[PDB]
Parts: sequence; C-alpha cells; structure tokens
Amino acid sequence: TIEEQAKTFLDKFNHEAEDLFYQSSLASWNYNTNITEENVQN
Repeated sequence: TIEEQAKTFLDKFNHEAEDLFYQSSLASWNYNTNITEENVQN
C-alpha cells in the first residue's frame, strides 16, 4: 500500500526533476562557455 504510493511519488518527482536539472546544467555550461556577469546571475 505505502510502497505503491511511494512509487507513484517517485515517478512524479522523476519527471519534474529532470527538466529543472537540465536547465541548471545548461546555465552552468553557458556560464563556463562565456564568462560574463549576466551568466553568473542566470
């Protein structure tokens, strides 16, 4: 019972985490690619 809802919670979290992590990694990549102060804030 609790295992099923835990699995559902993990499935819900997996979809949301990947999109935000990709954006964070892309922002870090952009900052490292071109060292500008606006990229620091982003």
